[PDB]
Order: sequence, then structure tokens, then C-alpha cells
Amino acid sequence: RSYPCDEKKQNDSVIAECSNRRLQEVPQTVGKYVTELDLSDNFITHITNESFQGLQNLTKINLNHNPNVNGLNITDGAFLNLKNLRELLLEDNQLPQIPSGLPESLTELSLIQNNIYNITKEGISRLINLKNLYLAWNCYFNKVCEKTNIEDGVFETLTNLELLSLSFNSLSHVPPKLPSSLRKLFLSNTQIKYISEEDFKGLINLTLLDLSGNCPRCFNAPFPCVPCDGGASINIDRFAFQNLTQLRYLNLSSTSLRKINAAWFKNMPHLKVLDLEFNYLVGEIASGAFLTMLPRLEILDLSFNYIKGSYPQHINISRNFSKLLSLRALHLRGYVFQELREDDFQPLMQLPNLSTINLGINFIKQIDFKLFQNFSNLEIIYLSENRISPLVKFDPHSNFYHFTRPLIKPQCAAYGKALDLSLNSIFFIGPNQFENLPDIACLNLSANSNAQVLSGTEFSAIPHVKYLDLTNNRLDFDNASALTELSDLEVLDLSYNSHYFRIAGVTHHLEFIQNFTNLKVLNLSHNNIYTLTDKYNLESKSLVELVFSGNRLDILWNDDDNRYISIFKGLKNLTRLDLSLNRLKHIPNEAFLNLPASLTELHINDNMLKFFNWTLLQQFPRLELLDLRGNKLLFLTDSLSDFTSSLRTLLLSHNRISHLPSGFLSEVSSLKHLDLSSNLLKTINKSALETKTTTKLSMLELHGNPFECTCDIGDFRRWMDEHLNVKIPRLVDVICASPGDQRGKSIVSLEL
Amino acid sequence: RSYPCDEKKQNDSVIAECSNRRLQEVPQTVGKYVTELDLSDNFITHITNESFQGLQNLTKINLNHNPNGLNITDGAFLNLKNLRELLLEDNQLPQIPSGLPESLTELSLIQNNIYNITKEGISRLINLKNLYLAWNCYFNKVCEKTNIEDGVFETLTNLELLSLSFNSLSHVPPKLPSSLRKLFLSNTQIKYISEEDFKGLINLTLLDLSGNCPRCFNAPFPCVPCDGGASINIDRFAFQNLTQLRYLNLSSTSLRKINAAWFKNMPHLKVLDLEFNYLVGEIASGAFLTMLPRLEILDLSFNYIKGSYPQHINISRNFSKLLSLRALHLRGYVFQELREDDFQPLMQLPNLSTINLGINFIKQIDFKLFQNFSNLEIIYLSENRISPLVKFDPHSNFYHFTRPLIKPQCAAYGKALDLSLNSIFFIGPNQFENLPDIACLNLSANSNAQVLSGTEFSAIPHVKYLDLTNNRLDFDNASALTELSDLEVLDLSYNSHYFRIAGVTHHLEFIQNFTNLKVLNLSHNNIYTLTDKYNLESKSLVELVFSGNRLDILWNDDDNRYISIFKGLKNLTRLDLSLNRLKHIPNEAFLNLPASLTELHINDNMLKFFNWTLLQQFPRLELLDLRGNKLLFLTDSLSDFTSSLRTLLLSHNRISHLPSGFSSLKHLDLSSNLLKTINKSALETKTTTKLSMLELHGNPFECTCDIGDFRRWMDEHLNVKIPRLVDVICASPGDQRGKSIVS
Ligand SMILES: *[C@@H]1O[C@H](CO)[C@@H](O[C@@H]2O[C@H](CO)[C@@H](O[C@@H]3O[C@H](CO)[C@@H](O)[C@H](O)[C@@H]3O)[C@H](O)[C@H]2NC(C)=O)[C@H](O)[C@H]1NC(C)=O
Ligand SMILES: *[C@@H]1O[C@H](CO)[C@@H](O[C@@H]2O[C@H](CO)[C@@H](O[C@@H]3O[C@H](CO)[C@@H](O)[C@H](O)[C@@H]3O)[C@H](O)[C@H]2NC(C)=O)[C@H](O)[C@H]1NC(C)=O
Ligand SMILES: *[C@@H]1O[C@H](CO)[C@@H](O[C@@H]2O[C@H](CO)[C@@H](O[C@@H]3O[C@H](CO)[C@@H](O)[C@H](O)[C@@H]3O)[C@H](O)[C@H]2NC(C)=O)[C@H](O)[C@H]1NC(C)=O
Ligand SMILES: *[C@@H]1O[C@H](CO)[C@@H](O[C@@H]2O[C@H](CO)[C@@H](O[C@@H]3O[C@H](CO)[C@@H](O)[C@H](O)[C@@H]3O)[C@H](O)[C@H]2NC(C)=O)[C@H](O)[C@H]1NC(C)=O
Ligand SMILES: *[C@@H]1O[C@H](CO)[C@@H](O[C@@H]2O[C@H](CO)[C@@H](O[C@@H]3O[C@H](CO)[C@@H](O)[C@H](O)[C@@H]3O)[C@H](O)[C@H]2NC(C)=O)[C@H](O)[C@H]1NC(C)=O
Ligand SMILES: *[C@@H]1O[C@H](CO)[C@@H](O[C@@H]2O[C@H](CO)[C@@H](O)[C@H](O)[C@H]2NC(C)=O)[C@H](O)[C@H]1NC(C)=O
Ligand SMILES: *[C@@H]1O[C@H](CO)[C@@H](O)[C@H](O)[C@H]1NC(C)=O
Ligand SMILES: *[C@@H]1O[C@H](CO)[C@@H](O)[C@H](O)[C@H]1NC(C)=O
Ligand SMILES: *[C@@H]1O[C@H](CO)[C@@H](O)[C@H](O)[C@H]1NC(C)=O
Ligand SMILES: *[C@@H]1O[C@H](CO)[C@@H](O)[C@H](O)[C@H]1NC(C)=O
Ligand SMILES: *[C@@H]1O[C@H](CO)[C@@H](O)[C@H](O)[C@H]1NC(C)=O
Ligand SMILES: *[C@@H]1O[C@H](CO)[C@@H](O)[C@H](O)[C@H]1NC(C)=O
Ligand SMILES: *[C@@H]1O[C@H](CO)[C@@H](O)[C@H](O)[C@H]1NC(C)=O
Ligand SMILES: *[C@@H]1O[C@H](CO)[C@@H](O)[C@H](O)[C@H]1NC(C)=O
Ligand SMILES: *[C@@H]1O[C@H](CO)[C@@H](O)[C@H](O)[C@H]1NC(C)=O
Ligand SMILES: *[C@@H]1O[C@H](CO)[C@@H](O)[C@H](O)[C@H]1NC(C)=O
Repeated sequence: RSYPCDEKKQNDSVIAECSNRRLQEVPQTVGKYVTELDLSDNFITHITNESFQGLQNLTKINLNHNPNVNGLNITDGAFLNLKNLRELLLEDNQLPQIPSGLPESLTELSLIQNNIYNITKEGISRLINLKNLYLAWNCYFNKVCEKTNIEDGVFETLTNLELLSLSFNSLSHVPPKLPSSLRKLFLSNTQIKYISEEDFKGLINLTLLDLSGNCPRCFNAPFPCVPCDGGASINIDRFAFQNLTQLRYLNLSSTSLRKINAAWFKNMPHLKVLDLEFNYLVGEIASGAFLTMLPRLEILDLSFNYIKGSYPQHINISRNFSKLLSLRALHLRGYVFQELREDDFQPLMQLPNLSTINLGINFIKQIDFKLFQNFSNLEIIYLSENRISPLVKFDPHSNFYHFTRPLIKPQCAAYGKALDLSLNSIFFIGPNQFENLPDIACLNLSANSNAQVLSGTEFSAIPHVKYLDLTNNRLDFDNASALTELSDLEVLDLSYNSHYFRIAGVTHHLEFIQNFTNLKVLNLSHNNIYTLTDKYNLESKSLVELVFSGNRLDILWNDDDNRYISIFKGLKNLTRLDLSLNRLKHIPNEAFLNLPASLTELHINDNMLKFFNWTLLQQFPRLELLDLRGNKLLFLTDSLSDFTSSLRTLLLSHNRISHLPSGFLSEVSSLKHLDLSSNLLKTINKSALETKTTTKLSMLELHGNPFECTCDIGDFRRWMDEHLNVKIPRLVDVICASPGDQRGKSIVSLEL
Repeated sequence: RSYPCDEKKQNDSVIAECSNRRLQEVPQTVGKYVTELDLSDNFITHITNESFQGLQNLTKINLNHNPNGLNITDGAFLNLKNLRELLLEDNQLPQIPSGLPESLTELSLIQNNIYNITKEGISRLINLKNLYLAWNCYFNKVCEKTNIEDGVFETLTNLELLSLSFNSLSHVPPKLPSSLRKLFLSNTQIKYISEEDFKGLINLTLLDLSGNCPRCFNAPFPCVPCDGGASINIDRFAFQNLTQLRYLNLSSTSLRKINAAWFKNMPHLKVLDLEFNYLVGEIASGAFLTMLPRLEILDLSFNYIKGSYPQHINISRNFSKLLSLRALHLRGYVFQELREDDFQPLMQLPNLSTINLGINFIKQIDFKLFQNFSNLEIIYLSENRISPLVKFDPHSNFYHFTRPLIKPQCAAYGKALDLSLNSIFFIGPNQFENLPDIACLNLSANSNAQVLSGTEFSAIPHVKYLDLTNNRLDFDNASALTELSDLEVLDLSYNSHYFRIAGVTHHLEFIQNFTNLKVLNLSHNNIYTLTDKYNLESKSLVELVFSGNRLDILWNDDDNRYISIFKGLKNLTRLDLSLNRLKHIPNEAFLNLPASLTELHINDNMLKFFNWTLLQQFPRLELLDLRGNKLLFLTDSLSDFTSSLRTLLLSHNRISHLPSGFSSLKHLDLSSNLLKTINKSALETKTTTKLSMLELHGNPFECTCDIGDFRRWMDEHLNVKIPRLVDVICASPGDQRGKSIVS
């Protein structure tokens, strides 16, 4: 049992996870076999060459964010005897300079978010193995440093350097004498307003250039933003990129461009990704000479180029878009326009690989949906945040300018062609809503204030939908025919539906569910279901997972006539059931016994349970996960293993357990993970301490208990050393609440 | 000292407030002389022959919600000869308490289990004017029909108001007293009205038949449509002898057709509710509209046809016959476009002052049509789809939109236009072209990201009250909104800035440009940076709401740049600094708050420190609200720092000691603190009038002999009112928790 770090296996190389643990110095109890050491988010103030003594197998050290919330003091040569050290992360440590005597074995060095104003030869010129060097966020909106001092030729001796990041520094000009090994050069937010033919001298290998945020268009930035005088644009000589023949990635986001010189791309015919977000390029999107110079571009982002105060009728797309033969993804959010016509998108219909069209946040009122049938490989049509109506006729390493998360959930898009119409004005489903759509497999209509009474005919023009997201609407699905035109439906998400037509004796009528042969996942969370009117147990032979949290099972199960005792019983294939957040005080024995026999995972967290009948687990021989967190439980059984042989994970955090019964830390030999964190335990008793057969417990959580650190914590501490297979994570947070002189200390730190 | 009830008076006349007080039985220590006693929301289990004894003068008793049923003995109330008004709501009564005093003018038994309405319970109560029996046999498993025994009401003779709403009745009871003015029959499952149900009720001014055959749209109670698509069935001559009717409620009766004959003999009809029916067809023809020349209020909301989104609203020409109409409610018709053509019939109407078109999903409107009206004051267009123009309580009125459509504070300034919750995501150059002279304008919650530059409002340049709430506006430009010279109220609450520029945002200079701006609300704007070179000068600003911003950041500024940010607001009388995460205010910063202040709120910060001596700088301060902070320190010499302070609110802090000698003060709130005791030294006679209210409930008082010194001071100063005496509660010692401190 290592302490204070959690040691873990990773192929060959053993990692010490030692972060966010309130340490004040480098621990001297780090395993000598450890190869990586994450000491980030602590209170370390001093590093010497003693700090890492006899840790010769160290390959990576992360010291980020120390001291967390005057700088980290690193003595000259502190790291110098670590011969195998490759990666050194020293981010956000308030360093006033580059540490001297860094080891030449380094291939990766991060010094972001410090106060380094001076990049010197003395600091880094001997790091001749360096491949990646991160120096971002150092001389940044800082009254003391007007401009980063880059010693002339400092990087020229770094002949293996492949990645250099200087973003978020007051640079003013590109540093000369960069090594020609450079592949990736990040100069975002550096206050460079002019780029000449000589800035990229000898950089014949460059594959990425990032010049975003120089002369920004300030639109909701998470960092300080300041436009160039006159909101002017970055000035890039015609010939600045003429030698950059390997460039694959070019980021020109937020440079206030109004004009794109076609000649910039002349010698760059393999460019793959071009970011032009947050500029003023509507004119260029219409004439676009540069579009003819990009035969291999795959991703083009032109988002948020709208003209202020403008709402043109139509988007104006140059016919030159038809020259983007390799295009796969087009991002055009925030152009801002009233209607998309068949004709306006003609240039794109020729593109054989175009699979993503992103038109979110354009306030589009009307689209001729049939235009989408005329593409070869359209797979994602993203139209969230527009104004379609019913048709009745921060992390400092972020990519900040690009929409980087999947546009549509991958669980939904994996089914096939995907259409996202969330956050529009589709307040009911018009009879023509889906007319002339391609064969949609994945559909999002979330958050449209949609009050449709579903009747079995609304989705019939797109009958192959497999994943249907209808969350945050006002739908009525009381009709047994609701959604039954969707016979291949697999996943239905009705989370947060509030019913606007409640009829006493009808709502909620859930009969439609029985219709689907292939329905696997159903989310009825936060539907405030407190009444049910189905004659018999609804039966499904397919349903795998039912989410029923945020409803009123407390009312359904307090029914005087016990009508709802059996409501889940006909879910014959169900393995996962979520009954969280249903205000449950006690579940009636007969209601619990009628849960689906097939259950493998049952969540009853965040209720108000004060009683749990453990003996009812005998009825569930497949039960592997039982989640009782966030309740009000006081007692546990002293014979869990008489009630289950399958249970693997038992989660009991945030309850009021003060006592562990004799014979609880077993016998349940199937139990691998037991979570007792955040309860009222003052001690861990002898007898709950037994050892039979093999306590194959491999995770025991205990942090957050008011422990008593007298010699009554001695048993448990001895146990902890007998059973080393049992991991106790976060040992550092298993804290004494008493007596006063032990308070705040780890239960580990007290002597025999 | 009055206990356990708080006993205020109104005439000479005395009222006993004894509600929500955890009482087990009726107290005996009630001021023997009280006229009105309120005992609602308690645990009172029994009312007896003996429960109210010394009270010859009691005119009114309230026993609602006891407990949370109430056992009442025969003749229990007879000893009290003056009783006019008796309230027994939600008491779980199985029967009308027999032998009730004939002195009764008002009786309410709503929300009980009274399935049988007996001549024995009520027939001899011959002086009653108002009787409430609603919510008795309502979706009840044990009662299938309310039984109203024949002629039970016939004798009641002075009865003016009868309510039987929310009861399974199925038929109107026969034999009703002809002195009735108001008859409530909402939600009674009466599917049919005959010629005979109402004949000879010639003094009727109000009839309520709503919720019979409902259209079930978001009801806050159970709702069961008639089977079929079936409307209520009202006989052609049902209202023939109802000549006095002013108020008719037919909401939610699934009407598809209005029989004009129903109105043939109702020359006085004033208010007609037709919400939640199926009246689109009738709205387009409406013969019945010709029969209504005195109607003031017509509600036709939520009559939409399922699944249809017609291009235009189809209003009958017959609407021109509504000569007296003051308000038209047409929510939830659902239509795409409003042209001038479609509202012709209304432009006839000389007194139409309110047009309510909320929730119609309207895409566009010819706004100029609103000029062709004589007396239009309120154009309510909230929850539509207008775009940027370029190139519960059982006494509720459940069906009608009852609150003012627009804040009265806004509407008071003149013609009011409400375009909140539309899609005006920026302000188009044509947004307000051809509008009338708007004085009150609501643009709340439009995701509006307009950069205000001083020209956006030039077509309605006399706006006095502007609601710009819950949007994303940029007002950094010094010209922002300066085309609105007459602006008096600006509400910018919850504005989230989307174009932050370091060194510019927030720039509040535009504020100086107005000579009659009075009220400015910048709450929850997340202001943590300010770029005005000098103190901003307003001579007109009287109230500034600055809550939910970051004064903590502004005031911990290393260069002390924001020390004087409010100083130049020289007329400020009210300042709200709540929810600014304040742990301390620099002495310099506090000294620079306007000397004009009469009212200062710094509640719900995290103040661990307050410099009392600085109140010297505020000779006009009347109210200081320090609630919800973390203060422990009270000065012994408040008198030395202020002779203006009237109200001092200190609840929800951490104070445990009152200093000895602790003039102007009338109201001191020390409730929810950590006071274990007030000591001998903290107390000093004599009365004069001094302070007239002290709050102390929610303190963990030590109930030993120490508290006796206080228990005597209390008796020695009777003009010092202490409320919620029942909640001034012992924590020490073990048996004393948690008795009151009257013991
Ligand atoms: C301007 O555009 C460039 C090119 O798209 C952006 O470069 C990308 O930057 C991100 C984040 O710094 C890099 O992401 C990282 O990928 C590595 C895997 O190599 C992963 O371990 C990290 O967790 C992270 O996801 C990304 O690799 C880089 N793209 C390439 C091809 O190097 C840049 O972020 C944009 N600039 C700004 C300021 O947004
Ligand atoms: C259908 O459309 C809705 C609405 O556009 C999608 O909801 C959005 O989904 C993602 C969840 O993956 C949410 O993004 C998350 O944002 C937080 C930061 O606020 C961040 O912590 C997460 O990493 C993630 O980026 C997004 O907030 C949410 N939008 C709303 C309004 O809730 C939904 O996922 C779409 N459905 C399908 C099947 O794709
Ligand atoms: C309604 O319930 C469904 C089903 O429980 C929720 O969708 C499921 O959400 C979880 C994310 O909590 C998904 O599991 C996650 O998947 C990712 C990616 O493969 C993995 O990295 C995570 O660690 C985790 O396993 C699960 O895939 C997804 N199921 C499906 C079919 O999409 C859904 O989000 C709920 N909706 C709302 C609005 O809450
Ligand atoms: C301008 O438009 C906005 C949006 O319609 C108005 O906000 C609305 O104002 C009223 C307060 O007067 C809120 O109604 C209240 O609802 C609560 C909770 O249900 C209820 O307890 C109160 O009795 C009251 O009826 C309403 O919630 C609020 N709407 C939203 C979305 O916040 C605003 O008042 C209008 N401004 C002017 C100057 O008229
Ligand atoms: C932004 O702040 C303004 C000014 O404080 C808020 O309006 C003010 O709000 C209070 C209601 O909390 C109004 O007081 C009420 O006056 C009526 C008079 O009929 C009185 O009966 C009530 O007891 C109460 O005192 C006050 O009139 C009103 N001020 C103005 C100029 O209208 C406004 O509500 C804030 N906006 C938001 C979204 O919080
Ligand atoms: C039907 O409409 C009438 C108004 O015509 C409502 O009667 C009012 O009810 C409220 C609340 O109970 C009282 O404060 C008013 O004084 C009543 N008006 C009159 C003129 O007496 C009645 O509430 C409506 N019915 C329902 C169920 O909403
Ligand atoms: C389209 O994609 C296919 C599959 O990756 C690729 O083989 C082909 O070259 C692409 N067409 C282009 C780039 O025009
Ligand atoms: C379909 O796309 C092709 C390009 O391959 C184009 O020639 C044609 O005009 C398009 N047809 C329609 C109806 O838009
Ligand atoms: C269910 O929907 C279908 C089609 O709208 C209709 O025929 C049927 O009457 C509906 N059933 C109910 C109970 O409303
Ligand atoms: C499912 O729904 C369709 C359409 O309502 C119907 O034809 C079919 O018989 C239903 N099947 C089952 C098993 O409910
Ligand atoms: C039942 O559940 C399993 C997943 O546990 C799934 O493979 C299977 O398809 C489901 N059975 C049916 C009949 O849908
Ligand atoms: C729990 O369930 C068992 C087994 O069915 C039953 O015998 C026992 O009485 C239950 N205990 C309680 C307290 O309900
Ligand atoms: C309109 O109202 C005014 C004042 O309230 C009154 O003089 C006039 O008679 C009303 N007109 C009607 C009821 O037709
Ligand atoms: C204005 O209203 C009058 C009725 O007062 C009507 O006759 C006329 O046609 C309306 N004019 C316009 C332009 O709508
Ligand atoms: C303020 O707005 C005016 C009018 O639109 C414009 O001339 C000026 O550029 C703006 N000033 C600033 C500092 O943004
Ligand atoms: C209170 O403020 C006055 C004026 O700034 C100052 O003299 C006094 O020292 C202050 N007291 C404390 C405790 O800060």
C-alpha cells in the first residue's frame, strides 16, 4: 500500500497518481519503481535535487499548479540527475524564469501559465532532444511585462524541436531563427499584427500554423480580448506562406479578416483544415477566389462571420465552393440569414465527400428540406438554434475557436443519417415537417416547446428513425399508437417532458411502448409521472434500459389500492433500471419483489430511503450493481451474503451509516467495489473485520467519515495491511474528526 | 404582554393573529375583548362547548387547515352571540357541524368531506348571505355524487353568494332562493342546463358554469372531458329570466357554438369568459356578438384548433357591435400573420384599451395597424415569433389571465407595448417603424444581442420605462439609449455581455446622458470590470440596483480604482448591494457611497466586518439591511453615529452579544442570530416611546436565571412590540429545548 500516492499499473510503466491531495512537499515514500509521477494541484513550494532522489526510473513528472491558490522555488539542477526524464510539466507555478540546469534527456517541456518574460539560451539551448516546448500564457495582460524577451537565436540550436507554442504572450512579432525541424507553430493571441515573407524563414517542414486571435473579433471569449485599432485586420503579406508546402492546418480564426488573398494558398496544395471563424468574410464567402486554391481541404470553418445589423434573405455561397473536391465538413454557424433555398446550396451538391453540414445559430426561418436529398454522402445535418416552424403547407490548452465536441451524440449518429432540429420553433409537428427528407436514422427535436399529441402518423415520412431525441418538450403520448410508425426505433429520449393535456384516468398511459419490437433504451426521466392508467403490466421483450428518475413513484407506490405494485414486471429483458430522484421513503416489499427478474443494475440514489430490506436481494440473482447513494439509511444487514452471490458494486455514500455490522467486509466474495464514503462512521469495527473466503474487494471507499483516531483505529489500520489487494483510494482524505490533536490528519498518520 | 397570539387593532376594533403557530388546542390567554380571531394552520384537534369562553364580542373565527380531522361538538359555537363570519376550510369535516349559530352571515366549509348538504346543518342559518361549500365531493372514492337535500337552500332568503364549485353535482339543485346575486358552479359535472334550472333567479349578477365538459389544457386539478367531442348542453331559453347578469363564466365547456338566444335578455352583460373552448368558427361568424352592446371584457383565449396554424386570424365583422369593449383576450388562437385588414372590426371600438395576443406564435405583424385605434393603452404581444425587421389556491380565478398583463409601474406612463419572449435577436432598423407613441416597452428574453449605439429607438423616442431584461445587450458605447431623452426606468437585470473587450467592458458612461433617469437596475450583470475615466454623474438617479455583480472584485482592486464608483450619483436615495460576495467593504469605499442615501441594502453578502462609526456620513439613512451576512460585532454607541436610522435589520448573521447601552431606532431585527442571553447591562429605562419593534425569534436562548433579567425588562416596556413570541425559543437547558421563553 503506497502512500500518499495511488500507485497503478499501465502496461509496463507504473504511475503514481498523487494530485490534489494537499501535499506541502514532494513525498519521500514514492515507490522506487514508479515511472510517472503526477504531483499536480498540491501546495508544494520547494523543489531540490533531494526531492526526486533515488527515483531514477522517472520518465515523466507533472508539477502543475503548485502551490495551488509566491511561486514554486526550483533550485538549479534539481532535475539534472534524473537520466531517464523525458517529460516535465511545470504549468501554473508562478515561475519567474526558466529553471536552470534542466536535464538534456527532456523531449517534452511545458512551462505555460508562469511569469516567464525572458526566454534565454541559458534556459533551453542545451535541451537538444526537445521535441515539444510549451511557453503559452506567460507574458500575458501583465503590467510588469510589456513584451516577451526572446533572446536572439534561442530556439535555433533546438534541432529536434517539432512543436513550439508561444500563444497568449505579448510577442508583437514572430521570433526569427526558428529551427527548420519545426512542424507545429502556435502563435495565437500574441499581438502580431503583421506577417511578412521572412517570418517563416526556412520552416519547410511546417504542417500547422496557428495565428488566430491577432486583431480579434471579440465574441464571447473566455480570456481578455482587445481588437486592433480601428477594429482593423491582421496584415499578412501575399507571399508570407509561399515556402509552406507541407502545411495541413491553418488557423486564422479571429483575425478580423475582410479579404482572403488567394495567393496565400498557392504553394500549399495539401492544406486539409482551414479555420476562418470570427472574421468578416461574408463578402469572401460570396466571391471567394481563394476557394479555387484548396483542392484537398477536408474541413472548412467559416462560423460567426455575420455582418452586424444584417439579416439577409438568403445565404450567398460562391459557385467556387464546387472546387472544394475533398471537403468533408463545412461549418457555417452564425452567418445569419432567413431562408435556405435549393439553389443557394448548388455549389455543395457536387462535393462527393461532404458528410457534415453545420448551420447552427443562423436564425433560419425556412428551409427547402428536399435540397438535402441531393448529396452523395450527407450524414450529419446540424440545424440546432434556428427558427424552423411547423410545416403546414477554462482549459488553457483548448481549441477555443472551433466547435470541437461531436455536433450530434455519437450514440445517435452511429445509426446513420442524422438530422438535428433542436432549439427551433417547432411547437407542434406539422403534417409536412419531414416531407422529402433523406432516410433519417437519427433525429433531434429537443427543446422546441413541442406540444404534439402523438398519434402514429407524425413521423411516417421518415419511418426508419432508430434514435429519437424528444427531450424538453410538452408532448402527449397517452395514445397507444404514439410513435408506432417508427417500427425500428431503438432509443427514445423523453427526458423533461411536461405534459400539457393531463386527463384524469388517462394520463400517463404508457401502452405505446409494447408496440416496438426493437426498443432497447427508454428515458422517461423528469416527466413528473404520478399517475398510470395501463390496464395490465406493460410488456416488452426487447427493452434493456429504463430511466425513470425524477418522477413520483413515492405516490404510485403509496397507492391505497396497490395498483402500481407490478408496473415494471413485464419488462422481461430489462437489465438496467434507474429509480433515482423519486422521493422514495420506503419501497413496499411487494413492489421491490416485482422489479424485473433480469436486473443487473438498479439505481435508487437520491431518494429519501430510511429503510432498505436487504433480504429482498434473493429475488435478483443477476444483480451486479446496487446504487443506494444519497439516501437516509441507518442500518445494514449483518448477512449480505445470505441475500446475494452476484453483487459486485454496492454504493452507499451520503447516507447516515454509523456502524458496520459484524460480518460485512465479507462474506460477500463477489463484491469488488464498496463505497461507504460520506457517512457517519467513527470507527471501523473488529468483526465487520473478518476475512473469508477471499475478500476479493479491490475497492473500498471511506473518505468523508468523522473518524476517531485513538488506538481504536488500530484494528482497521492492521487490516489495511493484511489485505493489500483491497485498494483504499484517496487515503489522504480518510480524515480524523477527533480528537482535537489528530483532527485534519489522515487515519494513516497515527502510530502503533 | 399578548400571548400566544399577536393582537393588532383596527378601529377601536381588535384582531387576534394566531395562525401558523403549532397550537394543540384553542388558547385561553386570548385578549378577552377581540372581535376577529385567526387560528389557521395549527394542530387544533377539538373545538368544544368550552373552547371559546370569555369572548362575547367575537364576530369572526378562522379555523382553516386544522390540523395538518377537526372534531366539533353539537352547538359548539352557540355561546358566541356576535358571530357573523365562520371559516372551516380544509378541516377534514365529515358533516356540516350541526347546531351552528343563527347569527351567521358568512360560512365557509370548502375542502372538507361533506357529501350530504342537510336542512339540519344549514336550513335554520337564515341570516346567511355568503355560503362556500366548494371542494367537498371532489374526485373522492367514497363519494360518487353530492346529495343536496330538496329545498335545503329555499329558506336561506338573504343568501347572496352560493358556491358549490368542485363537487360532483351532475344537476343544478332545484329550489334556489331568489335573492341570489352570485352562483358558482364551476367543475360540478353538470353537462346540461335546462329552461328551469335558473328561471326566477331575477337578482343574478354572476353565474359560473366553467369546467363542465372541460377542454383539458394544463389544469391544476383533475380534468375529465365529457365523452365524445362533447360540449356542455345549454337550453336555448336557459337564461331567459336572467336579466341582471353582469358576469358569465363559460370557460372550458367545450363549446363549438354560441347560441345568440342565450343573450337575448341579458342587456347588462359586462364580462364574458369563453376561454378553452372550440370557438374559432364562432369567432369568424359570431351572431351572438350582436347581443352584447354593454360587454366590457371578452376572453376568447385558447380556442385553437389542434394541428392548425392558419395564416390569419379570422375576426367577424360582428365584433364592431361590441361598442362597450375595453379588453379583448385572444391568447392561443395560433396564427402566422397579423395584417391591418384582419383587425378592422376592432378599430371601430372607441373604448378598447387592452389587446391581449400572447402565445399565438405570430411570425409577423403590420405594426401600423395599432395607430388606427382610439384608446389603445396595452398591446400585449408576449410569446410570439416576431423577428428583427430589416429593409395551489382553491379560491382562484383558474381560467382567466388575472394579474396585470404589464407591470402597472410601466403601464402608468402611457401606451405600453410588450414584445417579451419573441425572436427579436437584435433590433432591426425597421423594428419600431409606424408604431404609436410608446411610453412603456418590454423586450425581455429575446436573446437580443444588439450593440446599442444611440439610434435603435429613434422611432419611439418617448419611451419612459424600458424592460431589456434577460438579454445579451452591449451598452459599452457612451451613446447607448441616449435617443431616449425621457427615459425614467431602465431594467437591465440578467444581461449577459457577449462581446467583452478588456479595457472597455463594462463602460457605463451612457448613464450620465439622461437628465430624468430615476431607476436603474443592473442586477446579475456579472460586472467585475469598469472603465469609466471619472466618477459617473447622475443628478436624477434615485434608485440603483447593483445586486448579483462583483463588487468584491471591484473593491479589492490593488490600485483602488473603484473606490468612488457611486459618489457622483448625488440624488441616490436607495442602493442595493446584495449578492455581491462582499466579505468587507473598504472604509474609503463606504465613505464614498452617496451622502443622500435613505435606504441601503447589503444583505446576503458574506460580511465578517462592519464599521459602524461611518454611519456619521449618512445623516439621511433610515434603513440599513445587513441580513444574511457573517457579522459578530455590534458597537456599544450607535447613538453617536446616527440620529436618522429607523430600521436596522441584522437577522441571519452570527451575533452572540449585545453591548451595554443597546435613540432613532424604531425597528431592530436580531432574529435568527446566536444570542444565548441579553444581560443586565444591555438594559436601560425609561419608555418615552424609543423603539417600537424588536425581533428575536430563532435565537438559541439560554433559559436559566440570566434570562430573568430580560423577562422583567419585557414587562417593563409594553410599547416595545415583539412578534412571533412562540418562536422565541430556549436551547438551554435539556428540558427547556424547545419551550418558548415566556417560561
Ligand atoms: C487553431 O487551430 C488549430 C488546428 O486545429 C488548433 O490546434 C489544435 O489544438 C488542440 C488543443 O491545443 C490540440 O488538441 C490536442 O490534441 C492532442 C493529441 O495530439 C490531445 O492529447 C490533447 O488533449 C488535445 O485534444 C490539437 O492537436 C491541435 N491540432 C493539431 C492538428 O495539432 C488550435 O487549438 C486552434 N487555436 C486556438 C487558439 O483555438
Ligand atoms: C439534441 O439537442 C440538444 C440541444 O442542442 C443536445 O443537448 C446538448 O447536448 C450536450 C450534451 O452532450 C450539452 O453539451 C455539454 O455542455 C456542457 C457545458 O454546458 C459541458 O459540460 C459538456 O461537456 C457538453 O459540452 C449541451 O449543453 C446540451 N444542450 C442543452 C441546451 O442542454 C442533445 O445532446 C442533442 N441530442 C442528441 C441525441 O444529439
Ligand atoms: C436518458 O437516458 C439515456 C440512457 O441511460 C442517456 O443516454 C446514455 O447516457 C450515458 C451518458 O450518461 C451514455 O453512457 C456514456 O457513453 C459514453 C460514450 O460511449 C461513455 O464514454 C461514458 O463513460 C458513458 O458510458 C450512454 O451511452 C447513453 N445511452 C444511449 C443509448 O445514448 C441519456 O443521456 C438520458 N438523457 C438525458 C437528457 O438525460
Ligand atoms: C416583461 O416581460 C417579462 C416576461 O413575460 C415579464 O416577466 C414576468 O413577470 C411576472 C412578474 O410580474 C412573472 O409572473 C410571476 O410568476 C410567479 C411564479 O410563477 C408568480 O408567483 C407571480 O404571482 C407572478 O405571476 C413572470 O414569471 C415573469 N416571466 C418570466 C419568464 O420571468 C416582466 O414582468 C415584463 N415587464 C414589464 C415591465 O411588464
Ligand atoms: C429591477 O429593479 C427595479 C427597482 O427596484 C424593480 O422594480 C421595483 O420592484 C419592486 C417590487 O419588488 C416594486 O415595489 C413594489 O411596488 C408596489 C406598488 O404597487 C408595492 O405594492 C409593493 O409592495 C412593492 O413595494 C417597485 O415598484 C419597482 N420599481 C419600479 C420603478 O417599477 C424591478 O423589479 C427589478 N427587475 C427585476 C427583474 O428584478
Ligand atoms: C369564472 O369567472 C368569474 C368572473 O366572472 C370568477 O369569479 C371571480 O372569482 C374570483 C376568485 O374567486 C373572485 O375574487 C371574484 O370576485 C369573482 N368575480 C366576481 C365578479 O365575483 C370565477 O372565478 C371564474 N371561475 C373560475 C373557476 O375561474
Ligand atoms: C473521398 O473519400 C474517399 C474515402 O476516404 C477517398 O478515397 C477519396 O479520395 C475522396 N474523394 C476526394 C478527396 O475527392
Ligand atoms: C443536384 O446536384 C447536382 C450536382 O451534382 C446539380 O447538377 C443539380 O442541379 C442538383 N439538382 C437539384 C434539383 O438541385
Ligand atoms: C389515437 O390516435 C388515433 C389517430 O389520431 C385516433 O384514431 C384514436 O382515436 C386515438 N385514440 C385516443 C384514445 O385518443
Ligand atoms: C403496433 O402499431 C401498429 C400501428 O398502430 C399496428 O399495426 C400493430 O399491430 C401494433 N402491434 C402491436 C404488437 O401492438
Ligand atoms: C435483450 O437484451 C440484450 C442486451 O442485454 C440485447 O442484446 C437483446 O437484443 C435484447 N433482446 C431482444 C429480444 O431485443
Ligand atoms: C423483508 O422481506 C422479508 C423476506 O420476504 C420479509 O420476510 C420481512 O418481513 C421483510 N422485513 C420488513 C421489515 O419488511
Ligand atoms: C366608454 O368609456 C367612457 C368612460 O369610461 C364612457 O363615457 C362611455 O360611455 C363608454 N362607452 C360605452 C360604454 O359605449
Ligand atoms: C381605420 O379604422 C376605421 C374605423 O375607425 C376603418 O374604417 C378604416 O378602414 C381603418 N383604416 C385603416 C388604414 O386600417
Ligand atoms: C458608438 O456608436 C456610434 C454610432 O453608431 C459610432 O459612431 C461609434 O463608432 C461608437 N463608438 C465606440 C467607441 O464604439
Ligand atoms: C472606521 O472608519 C474610520 C474612518 O475611516 C477610521 O478612523 C476607523 O479607524 C475605522 N475603524 C476600523 C475598525 O476600521
